[PDB]
Amino acid sequence: MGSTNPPPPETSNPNKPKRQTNQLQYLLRVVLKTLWKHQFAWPFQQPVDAVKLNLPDYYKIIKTPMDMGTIKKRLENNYYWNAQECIQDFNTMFTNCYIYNKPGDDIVLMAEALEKLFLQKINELPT
Amino acid sequence: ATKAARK
Repeated sequence: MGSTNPPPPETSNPNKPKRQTNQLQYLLRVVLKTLWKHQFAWPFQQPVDAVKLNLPDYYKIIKTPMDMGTIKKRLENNYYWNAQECIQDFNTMFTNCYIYNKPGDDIVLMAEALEKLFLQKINELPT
Repeated sequence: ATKAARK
């Protein structure tokens, strides 16, 4: 009974309806590719490894995990039906960080920064 | 657990 991580969110589901839309293509090519290069992106580039980071309570509190590594794979795999489903995953990722941690925490400042930028970039999407 | 020291 060592701590383990849960399986990650799925990034493939052949039975799920999906599309490659202009807006989804933009979410990959512009928005995620951008965010992924930010100085504060690194904690969010993969599922939280609660074993490595010694956070045995993380997955007790966070029951809908999400990260930008899972997002990237989903966009690459054309997993989504529309851009809104993708934007929802970004919001879950941010909101998870705010739930688990506290205002003022370094990890919270990082999320807040990425989130301001994500919002700036999706303010105008393709048609 | 926490990700950092309490500020």
